[PDB]
Amino acid sequence: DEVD
Amino acid sequence: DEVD
Amino acid sequence: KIPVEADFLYAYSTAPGYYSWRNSKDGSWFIQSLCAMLKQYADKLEFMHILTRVNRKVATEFESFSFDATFHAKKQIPCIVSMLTKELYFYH
Amino acid sequence: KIPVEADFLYAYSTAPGYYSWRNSKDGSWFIQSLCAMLKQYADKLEFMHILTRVNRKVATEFESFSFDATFHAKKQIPCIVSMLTKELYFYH
Amino acid sequence: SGISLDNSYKMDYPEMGLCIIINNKNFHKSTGMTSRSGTDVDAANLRETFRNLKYEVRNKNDLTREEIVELMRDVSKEDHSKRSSFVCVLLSHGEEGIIFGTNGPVDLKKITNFFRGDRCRSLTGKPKLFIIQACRGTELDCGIET
Amino acid sequence: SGISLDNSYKMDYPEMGLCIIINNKNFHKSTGMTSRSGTDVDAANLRETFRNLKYEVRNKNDLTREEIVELMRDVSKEDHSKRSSFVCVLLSHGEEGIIFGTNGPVDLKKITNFFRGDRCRSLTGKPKLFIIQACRGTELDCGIET
Repeated sequence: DEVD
Repeated sequence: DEVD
Repeated sequence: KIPVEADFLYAYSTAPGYYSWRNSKDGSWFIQSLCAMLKQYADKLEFMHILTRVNRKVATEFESFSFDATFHAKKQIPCIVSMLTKELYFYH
Repeated sequence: KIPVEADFLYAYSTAPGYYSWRNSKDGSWFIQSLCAMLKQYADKLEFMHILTRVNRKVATEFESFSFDATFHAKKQIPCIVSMLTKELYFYH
Repeated sequence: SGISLDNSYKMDYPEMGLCIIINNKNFHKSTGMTSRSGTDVDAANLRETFRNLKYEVRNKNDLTREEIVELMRDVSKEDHSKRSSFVCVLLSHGEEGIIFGTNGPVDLKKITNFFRGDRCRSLTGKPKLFIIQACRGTELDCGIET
Repeated sequence: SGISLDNSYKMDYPEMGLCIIINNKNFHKSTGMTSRSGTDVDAANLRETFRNLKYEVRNKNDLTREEIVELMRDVSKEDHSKRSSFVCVLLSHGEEGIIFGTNGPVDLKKITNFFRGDRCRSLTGKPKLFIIQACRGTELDCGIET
């Protein structure tokens, strides 16, 4: 999971 | 009419 | 787990960045409308649908009157902000 | 007249001030959920109700995994912002 | 039992819950804020409306920023186990993300944080409604003739 | 005719309307923004989903801030008379109130203003939907065990  |  | 910000509903009287109108004799446009719609639909409609009726009532039935041209003939649209995770009915 | 800001709906993937999560392989939590709920309920439910299902799906079925403790085991709640004045059904 | 969907919040708890109404009409002279004429009409309308929905309505008038925070903290520390939901109505001057106490502003985030899913466990999973009658800036909507 | 209520938007126009999808995956090196891996999965899912709802889907990839504004301006200037609604999906990096073009930020307000009730008359009274997949800050939700 990564963040925008 | 008035504003808050 | 669930988000700590989940299950919150913010019924704002006006859109982000805008003034909100209040009549010194009749009360605020938003609260007047909100109470009217809850009294008429709380035992019939889901809360988001009630608030949508409030949006339409405020948007259509109200327009400011002011001796100051800058504040005259203005409109208002409430702003429903939902982080709810289920439908909400005040009755069961 | 109607407000110039009336009839707008902003379906935000996350709450104000928060990061929004995206899986490099499965796509973003929000869009994954939004498309799934539209495919399953667009011919059955009013749009606000569909978005509420999206809120519940994102809130319950997703939790971040990260080697960085700061970003591990976090949650997300989408944010529905409605200035709509009527119910919205994609079918008729 | 039969199929259970859980698409709507459980609203059949013994109590519907609290409806806290903060009605700020008179502000300290030093703040330079005007009296909010007509707010009592709003407060009374709300009190009756939520009373009929079976909420335990508590009306508070002219609270300072300190009293607002204290009230919210105290309320969030009550046992809401037998309550279906929580409602808070704010009537005051305001700006984006801010509500005014009689002596100064209060961040809305500070008020709502008391009710976070992790800070008020007896309301976790239950709807928390905040109704806000206050300005969110100084923009005016000119409208459009339909 | 019989009683008419007008509680739902008229969605039986000849066309459902446009669904503009702005899919920004690769950003200019100078911006220091990372590539948004997985966004193509989102873009394809959206394209198919709205296609099935009968929207005229237009996918745009890696648009600069200038191209985003130009696209929105041009779209708002089309004749939407025979369209029931308008949908715009934004997939990119972002911060509160901002969406990133491949070379810099764009205020969301600037994009939405093109569709104001007074600036896009063929959409006045019709639903304008903006779906935004992007950060709105840097806060993290720790969640709470239920």
